[PDB]
Amino acid sequence: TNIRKSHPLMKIVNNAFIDLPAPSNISSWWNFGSLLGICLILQILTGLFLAMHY
Amino acid sequence: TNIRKSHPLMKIVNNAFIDLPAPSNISSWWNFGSLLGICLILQILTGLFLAMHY
Amino acid sequence: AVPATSESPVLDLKRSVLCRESLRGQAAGRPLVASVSLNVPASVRY
Amino acid sequence: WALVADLLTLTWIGGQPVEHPYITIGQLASVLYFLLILVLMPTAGTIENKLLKW
Amino acid sequence: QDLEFTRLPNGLVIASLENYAPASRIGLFIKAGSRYENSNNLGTSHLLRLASSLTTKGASSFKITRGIEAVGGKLSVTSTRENMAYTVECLRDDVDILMEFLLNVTTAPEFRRWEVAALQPQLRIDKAVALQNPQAHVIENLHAAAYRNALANSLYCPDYRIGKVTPVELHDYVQNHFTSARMALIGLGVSHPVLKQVAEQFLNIRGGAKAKYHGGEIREQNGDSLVHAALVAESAAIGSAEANAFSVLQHVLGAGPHVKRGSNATSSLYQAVAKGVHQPFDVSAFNASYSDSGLFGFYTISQAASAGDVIKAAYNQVKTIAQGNLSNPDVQAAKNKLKAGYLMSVESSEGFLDEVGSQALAAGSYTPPSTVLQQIDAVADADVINAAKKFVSGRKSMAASGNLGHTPFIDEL
Amino acid sequence: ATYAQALQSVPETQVSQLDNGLRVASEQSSQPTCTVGVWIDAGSRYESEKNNGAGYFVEHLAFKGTKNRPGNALEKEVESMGAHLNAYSTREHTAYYIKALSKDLPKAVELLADIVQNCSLEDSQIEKERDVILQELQENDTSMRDVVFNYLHATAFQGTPLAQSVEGPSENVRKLSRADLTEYLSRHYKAPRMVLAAAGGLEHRQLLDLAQKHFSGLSGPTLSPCRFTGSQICHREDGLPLAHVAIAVEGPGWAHPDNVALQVANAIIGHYDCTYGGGAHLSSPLASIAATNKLCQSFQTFNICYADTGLLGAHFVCDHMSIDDMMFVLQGQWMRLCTSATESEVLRGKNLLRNALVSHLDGTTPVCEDIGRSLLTYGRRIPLAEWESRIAEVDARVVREVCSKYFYDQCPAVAGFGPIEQLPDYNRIRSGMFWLRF
Amino acid sequence: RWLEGIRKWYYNAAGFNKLGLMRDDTIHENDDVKEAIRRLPENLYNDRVFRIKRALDLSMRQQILPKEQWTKYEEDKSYLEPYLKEVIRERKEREEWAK
Amino acid sequence: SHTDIKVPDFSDYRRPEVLDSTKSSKESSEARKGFSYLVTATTTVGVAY
Ligand code: HEM
Ligand code: HEM
Ligand SMILES: CCCCCCCCCCCCO[C@@H]1O[C@H](CO)[C@@H](O[C@H]2O[C@H](CO)[C@@H](O)[C@H](O)[C@H]2O)[C@H](O)[C@H]1O
Ligand SMILES: CC1=NC2=C(CCCC2)C(=O)C1c1ccc(Oc2ccc(OC(F)(F)F)cc2)cc1
Ligand SMILES: CC1=NC2=C(CCCC2)C(=O)C1c1ccc(Oc2ccc(OC(F)(F)F)cc2)cc1
Repeated sequence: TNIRKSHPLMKIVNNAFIDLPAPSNISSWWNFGSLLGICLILQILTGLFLAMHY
Repeated sequence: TNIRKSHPLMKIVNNAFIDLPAPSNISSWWNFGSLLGICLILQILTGLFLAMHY
Repeated sequence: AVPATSESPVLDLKRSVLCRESLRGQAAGRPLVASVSLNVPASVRY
Repeated sequence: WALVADLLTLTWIGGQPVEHPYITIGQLASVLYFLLILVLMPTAGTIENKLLKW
Repeated sequence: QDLEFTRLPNGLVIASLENYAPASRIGLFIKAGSRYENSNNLGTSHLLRLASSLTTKGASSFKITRGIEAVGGKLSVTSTRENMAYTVECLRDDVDILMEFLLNVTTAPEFRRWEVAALQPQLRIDKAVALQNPQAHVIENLHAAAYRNALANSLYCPDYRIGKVTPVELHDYVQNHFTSARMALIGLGVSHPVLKQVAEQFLNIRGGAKAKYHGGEIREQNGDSLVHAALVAESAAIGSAEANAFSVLQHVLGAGPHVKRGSNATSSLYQAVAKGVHQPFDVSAFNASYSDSGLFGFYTISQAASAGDVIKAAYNQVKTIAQGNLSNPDVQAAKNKLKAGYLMSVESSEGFLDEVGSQALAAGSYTPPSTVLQQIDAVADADVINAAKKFVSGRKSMAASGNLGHTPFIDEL
Repeated sequence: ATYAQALQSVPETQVSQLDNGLRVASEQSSQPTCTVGVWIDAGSRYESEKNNGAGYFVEHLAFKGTKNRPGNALEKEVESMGAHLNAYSTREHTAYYIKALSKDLPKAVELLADIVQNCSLEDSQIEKERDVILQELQENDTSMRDVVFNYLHATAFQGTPLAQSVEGPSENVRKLSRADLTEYLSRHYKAPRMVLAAAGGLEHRQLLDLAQKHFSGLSGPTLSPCRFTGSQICHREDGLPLAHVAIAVEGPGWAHPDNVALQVANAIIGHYDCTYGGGAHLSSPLASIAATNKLCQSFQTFNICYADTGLLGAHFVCDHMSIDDMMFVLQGQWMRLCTSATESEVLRGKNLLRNALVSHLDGTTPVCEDIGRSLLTYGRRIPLAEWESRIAEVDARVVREVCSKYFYDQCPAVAGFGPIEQLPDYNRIRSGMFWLRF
Repeated sequence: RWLEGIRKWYYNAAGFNKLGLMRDDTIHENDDVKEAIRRLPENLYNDRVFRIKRALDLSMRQQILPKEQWTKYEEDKSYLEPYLKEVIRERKEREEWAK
Repeated sequence: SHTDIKVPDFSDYRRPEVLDSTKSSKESSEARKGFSYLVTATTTVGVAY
């Protein structure tokens, strides 16, 4: 057994990110979730850096 | 079976909050964790309300 | 040191026989022997 | 409890001006802080063990 | 190079051929087979067979595995109804390392409560595997049917005892059976004097009923499309001259195949059965021979519907051999098979060690291959007919497994 | 009397060749019994698509009579002298051999000669042995081990004669006429592609003269290399209770010296099943982990050798929930040996291999077969003293370097059969063939 | 020998005896101790289980036993030693073998 | 029989280097990995920048 399935933090990452069973056939329209996440993180960083000056 | 152990959100609450097995004999010194949580939430609320005016 | 003539699993469906030519050899002719080991897979004999 | 009392001393000394006798007390308290954690309390553990035939 | 032999005043046999091969096999043979269980400690010898490599006094459970594997070696434990055989192999330079382990395993096992209990499920694994062979079902039942007590014991632990073989029982079994008076230490590629000295210093350990034939039948109803079945009568004790006659009769009737995918033109039984029924089948003469007793008969494997026809056809063939229908060319062919079979069985240094040790327990000393062949020749045509006659008129024991709807009972035959 | 010494005084193997080109090979010792046989460079690799399984079909017909001994006469004569007659067929090697009394060696050699050369191949006997093979093919479908290995080859050596099964497709079995069989025979069964091997109580000189007497009539097709492909074949069948997985990289093939070092490495990882005495304390980390966590029911490392190529890897049988974990630990072992094998564990592997091949060659049959096949594959019998020299040459550095050649960052062939839902995706398997550190 | 005066003093000062505990109940459970506990016979294990249950219950109430009920220094058997000693002795052998 | 299964033709999909079934893939293995890993390595250098 591996320390991706064992470690309490890695376990959540391994199941929701790496070994997640995904349908074979999902299209480009399924990318938008990931992109929403990137947007949110992008806003938070840029935003925080702006808030250092505003 | 109950909807405390079933529901994905309640499941986390039921296991980490309600049916959590705790030692019978823990003293007053074990209260400080909960109190740290209250402190943190207290700071966040009061803080946010102050930030509306600062 | 050397692995046995057959790898043994429990809960595994067994190999079929459908002819005379594969079924001969099987009729027991002498009493049972039982070996267990460190290196070699357990197997019983006629 | 010595380590606690020492920390209470360091808090008092921290609040004081840099002069006699607060410099020397401060030095002596800071020595005792690291001495308690790195030497005395480990030694005390092993002494306790050998008192219990351990 | 030829074999050397010693029997010490304490009862123990040492036999060893120094042949200067690169590999060295050493075997400690003990009169401690399943037969020496009683109804209270059934399956103890089965656990004991699984139990080498548990912690000993001079070596840990860990050290036995690692130390033996370190030198590329092997440690095996082999049980019949009458004997247990502890065998070690390695490259010649590491014999006394393996010997140290073998002595520890056999003379001072600790059988620790937690280790012994941890081993319990292994009885189910080992049994489950073995009972995948339907021959194992039938032969184990056959004995249980044929005997009242010693040889009736199965080599595999009965279900009810799995999880319940105690440390005490394991200690008792070793203490009562693993003794100088019951032990033969056999070897290849090692000097006789050094074996003797080990046996004197480390195997001098102080000492610690007859098999009643019954005649019964046991029937496993299980709905296979094939029916395995065995029918035997009481034979003759190994060591007696009569036993040799049965061995010849076995090979007259047919005792397993000689040609790959062959139709067995010289096998008397196979042709007798193949005359009546042409669908998939196998038939062989069965011959077990023990210190107290023996079983001789035949084993059928037939289609469920044809089981009656096959068994009766096979039984009829023995009857005509018993009635006197048997020529010299048959008895000569049968002898040639048995003579060849014996020399071929001692061809490997594995099987040779097994025969040296096997003889050393059931009899006084080593009989050379040339003397054995002469004793096969000593069987007259008349002795073969008597063995067959004995089988026909003998009280029968039977066992079957399969869909037995058309398998007859003993009293239907 | 030491081990090093012992090897020097093992009986040498004798080597002679006939006019036609048949090699006669012999190992002698004062033994009452013997084994003698004919090995042939013939098998499924030499078969085309249209005649696949012919060598197997022939094997069925070999013992079913001759011109000199029609029908069961051949059979009867073997049986009545206590002899034991046997045959096998690999992808590259067909072999017929007889275990007999030493005194009966003349007749033994005679009968082998009669089988090979004067094989009846009767019309009714063909039609009989046709249905027999069809039922063996059905039996073979129930052996998951056989099925998965056939699949491994089929995908590993895809689009070549090595992808072909020994038995041939059912289509061929049902259609192969006697014309096909006899044409196959005269093309492949030739003296220079054949070896007469014997072991037991015999004078080499006598065998050679018996070869003259009966094998003189023997007459006197190059193998293309085989393209290995990184590929997967996944026969998903959830109805079966255990999963069979077979995985391998391209091996070097018979000739190559690296095979010795690879055997040492394969010995380190070793093999296991549920009836093994060792358990947790087993020396192989794969075995001890597999035993303690009940990952698999069984596994073995293999290294299968063919002419210019082979299959180097492992097979395992496990619970439907353990396939991913088995793969992870197995591939983890490959990587650990590649990158970081230790001296002491290589010494263990060496010792296993030394012991393996010294005790396998026990009694006349395995020794006869070693003679037969070694002459085909290597062109000689390699003595035990030479094997030992090759083994002593292997240290930790060697195991690393050799394993890294074949295992590290290389595309494997994967075959899976049964409840294989967990069996890792090929990309994940392929990524499991390297570490992000070394 | 001469420090036996201090050992007896420390014992009562430490005061686990006041909860009806023996010394080996107070051992912090590492991997070795876990295995040692796991190897205890039914009797010795169930005693351990109860003694702790009793101590925890007393701790819960912030009370001690009557002085008669306190574990006497002399009567404190070292019940876990034979199991623990061997567990450790075993692991050190595997650790050796690994090098 | 399971011997009836033979792997479909993947010629359409193969790299030129591994098309020839009578030649060993091992010559081209050094190369084929090089190409694909160069793409990955180039990408990483770009992302780094
Ligand atoms: C969903 C996440 C967010 C969205 C959709 C968002 C949206 C916006 C928008 C539309 C503006 C006006 C931009 C303009 O016209 O200049 C803005 C301004 C701003 N945001 Fe955010 N924002 C997000 C998160 C954050 C966070 C986390 C912070 C700070 C920690 C932040 C700090 C600011 C600041 C300081 C400004 C004023 C500077 C500016 O105008 O660019 N924002 N935001
Ligand atoms: C661990 C949590 C927090 C701690 C320990 C903390 C601590 C402090 C302290 C010591 C001060 C100076 C108080 C004074 O002397 O007046 C302060 C001021 C302030 N904090 Fe926080 N704070 C926390 C969280 C927050 C959050 C979440 C916010 C806003 C969302 C916030 C907003 C402010 C503001 C606006 C002030 C200036 C007003 C004031 O001086 O009271 N704080 N904080
Ligand atoms: C005659 C009986 C004496 C017993 C009673 C003691 C108190 C009487 C005063 C005597 C002097 C005490 O000593 C006092 O120590 C501190 C701390 O080291 C000094 O402080 C000085 O020394 C330290 C030495 O590390 C320096 O880092 C620091 O920069 C410097 O300010 C005071 O300048 C000094 O006055
Ligand atoms: C967690 C995810 N689940 C699934 C799919 C499609 C297929 C199946 C389900 C995804 O693409 C997927 C995912 C989601 C987000 C990814 O990047 C992140 C972006 C932001 C992020 O932070 C947070 F928490 F979302 F705010 C965490 C991750 C990467 C992958
Ligand atoms: C989650 C908890 N676990 C345990 C103990 C003692 C006994 C056993 C373990 C607790 O007292 C405990 C707990 C912790 C916090 C509690 O109140 C909160 C306070 C803050 C809070 O928010 C957050 F996430 F902590 F920031 C969430 C909960 C209430 C109970």
